[PDB]
Amino acid sequence: MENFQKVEKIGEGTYGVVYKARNKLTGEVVALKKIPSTAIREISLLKELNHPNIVKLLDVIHTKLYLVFEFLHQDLKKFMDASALTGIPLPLIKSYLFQLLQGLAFCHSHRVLHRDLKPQNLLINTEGAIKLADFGLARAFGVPVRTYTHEVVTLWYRAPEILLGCKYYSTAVDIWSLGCIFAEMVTRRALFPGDSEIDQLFRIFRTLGTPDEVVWPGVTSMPDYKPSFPKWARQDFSKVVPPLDEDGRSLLSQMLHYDPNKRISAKAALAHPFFQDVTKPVP
Ligand SMILES: Cc1nnc2nc3ccc([N+](=O)[O-])cc3c(-c3ccccc3Cl)nc1-2
Repeated sequence: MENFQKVEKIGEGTYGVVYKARNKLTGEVVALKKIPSTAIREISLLKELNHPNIVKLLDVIHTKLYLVFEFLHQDLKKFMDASALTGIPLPLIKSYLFQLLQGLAFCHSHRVLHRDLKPQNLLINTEGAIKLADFGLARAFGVPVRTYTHEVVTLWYRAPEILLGCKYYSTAVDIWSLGCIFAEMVTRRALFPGDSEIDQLFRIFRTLGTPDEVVWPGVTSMPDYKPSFPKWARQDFSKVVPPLDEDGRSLLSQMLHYDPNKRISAKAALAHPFFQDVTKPVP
């Protein structure tokens, strides 16, 4: 840590504070996150899983646990807010989704889940790239109810199988989260802004329909499923994400499939016709 000069605090992660910092030797500017050997082993393995749309883990220092990350200047949440009045142009939305799916496809091919995808851990630069931060840390530390600052961890992007009590969920949970984020960029409003687990579930239910054995085999048997769940009817995506075109609505509906086994994969999504005219605009 004596190798680093903290430049400024740039935020608070789930697990610890994040600083902008400079390497005193190399002058390299990095992001420094300050936070059990099983966790150390898991994180170490993540150091080799490099991809251009994954925020690079440069180093792990343990003496307290410090993670040294590639630095980017802005997060997507701030950009979405800054864009709220005009909306992010479709071509940039399309480019960001395309890149995020490439990041998911890579990590998932290695059987690593993110588990807590949200706008606040997607980072962007002036060159039009977008990258996922905190990938893999959920398996290392778990996903708390509150952050280290007691802030409520958002439920808005949490897949329904997690909410319904499944212990062994899949890479599909990340596709769900990304679909929620996709819808949010398009409409400029959170798709399912739940303020508790049950409110989160019911918001999902009110839009996509209360799931049954027809749409989701095995659902009524899950740990936290209750037969007393109100039965809401499914709404049209035309009503959910106007004015997204039918290619976009088709892809989104597949990313939000209830059955995790049927939910579209990152690799399959990259081949969806929605990305036929994908380009790489700069923000
Ligand atoms: C890793 C990593 N590398 N560069 C980073 N740059 C940032 C620039 C702006 C903002 N911000 O909030 O304005 C946050 C970050 C974060 C970050 C901080 C707290 C919680 C989560 C995240 Cl992702 N992390 C970065």
